[PDB]
Amino acid sequence: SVPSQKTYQGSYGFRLGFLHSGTAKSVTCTYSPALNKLFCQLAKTCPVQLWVDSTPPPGTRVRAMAIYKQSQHMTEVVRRCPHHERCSDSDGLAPPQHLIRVEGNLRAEYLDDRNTFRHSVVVPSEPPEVGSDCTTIHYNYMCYSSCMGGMNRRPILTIITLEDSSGNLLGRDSFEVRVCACPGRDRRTEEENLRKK
Ligand SMILES: CNCc1ccc2c(c1)c1ccc(Br)cc1n2CC(F)(F)F
Ligand SMILES: [Zn+2]
Repeated sequence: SVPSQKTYQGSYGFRLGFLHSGTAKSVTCTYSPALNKLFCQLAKTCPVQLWVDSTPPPGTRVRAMAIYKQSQHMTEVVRRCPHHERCSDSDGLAPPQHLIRVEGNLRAEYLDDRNTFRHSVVVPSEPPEVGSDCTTIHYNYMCYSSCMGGMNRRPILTIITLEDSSGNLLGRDSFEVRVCACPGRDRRTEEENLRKK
């Protein structure tokens, strides 16, 4: 009923990385290591780095899925709100109900799980470009955390899984997400609250 969120590096040493984008009022995506939390504007590019210590086999894939963070909501499928699922903003590949999209990857596949009804987006895993030490996937979040009838102010986590060609688990990592109008201010506010507590 609930996908695992346990961090698991696995045989290949899989883990995520994030850029250091700062907290200026104009920032569109920013990651807080102290909160393990990404703050981003609606439908803006969120770069997520994929790091491994050793090379996984051909056919390895990378899946992203959102779940509610609070235990009393974990069994509810995270989906776009009644407004955004109808707003005709599809990219030609993502179903309009899906919160998480991958940008700029024609091999992205979108799954509606036939048993759990949860949504996810999966891409073939690829090595870095020549000159780079990690692979970057660009995600978009297609509703605000506040959207009524959707996330409705409830915090979510994104779970990133490294999978073999059958979908078996090779590695797992995760981070909280807030989709909001002013990620820089909200990151500063939440980090201050953490320090005060
Ligand atoms: C030192 N490691 C460089 C590196 C980084 C990331 C790498 C790879 C190598 C690599 C090699 C083959 C395949 Br298939 C995917 C690969 N990825 C992406 C991910 F998601 F698996 F991490
Ligand atoms: Zn919405």
